Amino acid sequence: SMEQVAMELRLTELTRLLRSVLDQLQDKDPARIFAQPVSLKEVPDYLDHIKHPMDFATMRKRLEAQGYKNLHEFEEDFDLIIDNCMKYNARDTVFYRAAVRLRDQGGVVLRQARREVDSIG
Repeated sequence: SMEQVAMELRLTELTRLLRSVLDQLQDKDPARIFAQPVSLKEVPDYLDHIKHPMDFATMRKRLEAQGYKNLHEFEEDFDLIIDNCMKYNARDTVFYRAAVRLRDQGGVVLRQARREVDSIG
């Protein structure tokens, strides 16, 4: 149908918006602490601590599979990256501190992307 295509044009443009957002969030992690999943060879107990791991490459695979239906689902995944880190790592660590910074810097980008998605449907 013609409706299914127009929806697909929107999903595709939402995917195009979220990719820009994702690159902007990732530029706020220049140390690349959050680029890749936490290694289970190196942190073998990780899954006993963290039930839903998340990272920027895993967000990218889902993004390019047009697997984010809306901004909320995308934001949930971003928040996981931060929240997982802040639980697993103590306050006085480079890792915990890198998440606090990513969160604070991300907030601005996510504020404007909420307005852009509402604004352009």
